[PDB]
Amino acid sequence: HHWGYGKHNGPEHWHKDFPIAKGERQSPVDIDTHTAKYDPSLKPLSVSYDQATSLRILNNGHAFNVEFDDSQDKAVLKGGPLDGTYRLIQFHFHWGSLDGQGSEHTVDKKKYAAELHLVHWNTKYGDFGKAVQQPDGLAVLGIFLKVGSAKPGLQKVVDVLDSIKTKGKSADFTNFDPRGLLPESLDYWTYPGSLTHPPLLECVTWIVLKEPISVSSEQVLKFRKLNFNGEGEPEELMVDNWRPAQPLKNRQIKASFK
Ligand code: MMC
Ligand SMILES: [Zn+2]
Repeated sequence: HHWGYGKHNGPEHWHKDFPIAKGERQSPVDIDTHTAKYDPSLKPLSVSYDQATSLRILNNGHAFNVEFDDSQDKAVLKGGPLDGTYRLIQFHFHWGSLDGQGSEHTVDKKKYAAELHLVHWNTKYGDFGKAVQQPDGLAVLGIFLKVGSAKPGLQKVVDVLDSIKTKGKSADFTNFDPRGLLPESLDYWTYPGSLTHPPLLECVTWIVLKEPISVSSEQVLKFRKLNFNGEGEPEELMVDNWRPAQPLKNRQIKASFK
């Protein structure tokens, strides 16, 4: 029927409706740290989130998205492997039913408790919808979440989750600063990939940060209380909304460090 993360509509079934699922540049992948090539030509990342304008938080049925105003160069990503400016449109997470799983990318087969994705689109294309028709249309910054100490900057998000429990619900969510979700270091791995959920479009340049952020058990716990289902429907907890690692194929992962 329509795609999800269950037994009957899960990742293994996506290819039926979205044949690119078996494409040549699918994401996520396992990052093999000993086979990743250090590239000294890689420039440092430039994250300018000082002028970020968050607007709303939404449960879309597969995750919760925090949305930002992208009508101007307010919160952008540039540098690293990118050419041009990329504006932040939204961020969301992928998590598991247990602490031992939840991330999409893996590092030497290690899975984290969750993974944050800050989605950006290439301003040369004018809008999001056109950027997804290009091979260099999007840039996604991926950050790993491990369970440990609480992340202060994540608390405002955790707290509004009750008001967007079910699919389709949304809440006003202004003045949220995403600078609070970045680790100390900006060292990364980069490779050409795709969106990790349908439509699985191969428009992404992935930037995966080496350093994870810590969140408390209680913070991850509140994520696990969301619902995939709409209000008034039988309850299905939003957990395991992650896609397994795909074959690297004809690709090379580059490292900005050694
Ligand atoms: C090609 Hg997107
Ligand atoms: Zn994602």
